[PDB]
Amino acid sequence: GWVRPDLGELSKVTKVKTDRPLPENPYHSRARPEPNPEAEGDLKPAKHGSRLFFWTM
Amino acid sequence: IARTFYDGPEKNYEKTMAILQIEAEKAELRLKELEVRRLMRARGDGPWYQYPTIDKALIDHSPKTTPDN
Ligand SMILES: CCCCCCCCCCCCCCCCC[C@@H](O)O[C@H](CO[C@H](O)CCCCCCCCCCCCCCC)COP(=O)(O)OCC[N+](C)(C)C
Repeated sequence: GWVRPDLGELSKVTKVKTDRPLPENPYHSRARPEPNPEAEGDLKPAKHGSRLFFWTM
Repeated sequence: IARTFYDGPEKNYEKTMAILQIEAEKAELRLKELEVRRLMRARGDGPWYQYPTIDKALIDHSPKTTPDN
């Protein structure tokens, strides 16, 4: 009672039911380094302008 | 002459106080900024001196024709 698969069937992506638990860290990754903190707050004009040698703005 | 062309000493005195405060604040701010730049360039933890790395959004996380990547 064997029926030969038709053209295009053996190349389907199929689903598999398994009891094997999904591996958690298959890459064996280390802990990622912490990012830099972030930008926050309201923008206030620079104190005493640019402060280039003699410029007051 | 003093009534027509000049003012009292208190005006110049307190204008000098204001000028001195502005200048001293600018001086300490300049020194602090130099120190902050030194630390940000040495450590790389600050917003400044950020050198580009590769965007992780370019990686393709799809099955790669062999099981071991
Ligand atoms: C009584 C007789 C014997 C004694 C004589 C006394 C001699 C005094 C006369 C000499 C004149 C003084 C020289 C002017 C230097 C002063 C310049 C400046 O400091 O004055 C300004 C004031 O302006 C003045 O008007 C000075 C103008 C003087 C210009 C001289 C021009 C004379 C030329 C003569 C031409 C005559 C006709 C020509 C025919 C062809 C100050 O600005 P200001 O923002 O207030 O400051 C705030 C001070 N407050 C609060 C008191 C107001």
